[PDB]
Amino acid sequence: SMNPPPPETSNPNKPKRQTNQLQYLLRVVLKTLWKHQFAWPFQQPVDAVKLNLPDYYKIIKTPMDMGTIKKRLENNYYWNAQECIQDFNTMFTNCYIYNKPGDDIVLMAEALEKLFLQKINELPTEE
Ligand SMILES: Nc1nc(-c2cc(Br)cc3ccoc23)c2nc[nH]c2n1
Repeated sequence: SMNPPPPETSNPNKPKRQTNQLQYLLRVVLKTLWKHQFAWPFQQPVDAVKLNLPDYYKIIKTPMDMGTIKKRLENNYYWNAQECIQDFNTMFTNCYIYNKPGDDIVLMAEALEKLFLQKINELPTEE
């Protein structure tokens, strides 16, 4: 029933890079999903106490959300595109694992995921 600490968004000894792919992940991918009418349940970590989801963190062991991804991108937390891409996939997958097929939250994740795929399809070549 209690909330874990959020995922890490700062770590001084973690290696990191600023790259055209990671810039595309922020400027195009994150920006496009963030603005969407279904973005709101995905803009911060799930609060299991406020939402009354006491099982959430007994089921979801690698939590992820766009608030976390946004801070990672803004704070140049990543080494490569694939790390960031994995965070999005974890976010969508957790939603489908926890929630009941057909629930509104699943339909919202599905709309964001469709856009995500369309945008990562055009991930630019590394420079
Ligand atoms: N059942 C459920 N609710 C939510 C969810 C619902 C509501 Br109202 C507001 C917020 C803000 C973070 O989370 C929210 C989820 N966000 C991601 N997966 C979620 N699964």
